Amino acid sequence: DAASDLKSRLDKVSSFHASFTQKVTDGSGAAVQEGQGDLWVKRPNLFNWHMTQPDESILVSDGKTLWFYNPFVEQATATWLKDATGNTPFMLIARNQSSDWQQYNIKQNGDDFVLTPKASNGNLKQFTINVGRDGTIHQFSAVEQDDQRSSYQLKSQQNGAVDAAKFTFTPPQGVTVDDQRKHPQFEK
Ligand SMILES: CCCCCCCCCCCCCCCC(=O)N[C@H](CSC[C@H](COC(=O)CCCCCCCCCCCCCCC)OC(=O)CCCCCCCCCCCCCCC)C(N)=O
Repeated sequence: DAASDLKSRLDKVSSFHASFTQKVTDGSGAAVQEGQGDLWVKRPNLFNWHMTQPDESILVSDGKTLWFYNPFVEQATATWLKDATGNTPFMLIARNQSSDWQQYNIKQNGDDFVLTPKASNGNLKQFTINVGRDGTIHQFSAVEQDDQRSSYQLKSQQNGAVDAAKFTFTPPQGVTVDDQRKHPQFEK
């Protein structure tokens, strides 16, 4: 079925580097943003996403901490990865328990798959992925409630082209750090 076919394809890949092009389209049909950069990924939950143009930004997951680094304003935020990837198909990679796949209705047209959550209250209501029978990922998208779609076209996929340093982040000299992992709050 679509689910088994999609899992069988993604199962072929463990790590890669790829370059990406991003297109954000609003439901109006206007492409409201375009960008490019590099992605390194390593199972189960490690990634380094670096948007180089137009507005530089770095997301690094060591599998527990997600760092967001804006080099333009020299600000880095440390968050828990689990707080950013919840209610997405991230768990299909990071955990890959059979019942995780059962959260989504998955439909196939060739190398194109569409994942629709069955019982989510989240903002993301659709995912798409184009992945060849060899596990090469060509495209991915996510759709928000207002129909804003964030789409990624991957090129130059190279499996195994990652080192462990890509998945570690130490704030550079002079970078302001907001560590949201660590003043207690009074409530009515
Ligand atoms: C499909 C089958 C299973 C694959 C599942 C992958 C799920 C990816 C979700 C990533 C979580 C988002 C973290 C950003 C925080 C955020 O800002 N949240 C919300 C965002 S709301 C709007 C939108 C929504 O965000 C996105 O969907 C980003 C998509 C970009 C990734 C495209 C490459 C595809 C790679 C798939 C690889 C499979 C692995 C194969 C084997 C290794 O935001 C954006 O597009 C901008 C943010 C881009 C930053 C993405 C970098 C994460 C790449 C993670 C890929 C690693 C996958 C597993 C690791 C082994 C918010 N702002 O509230």
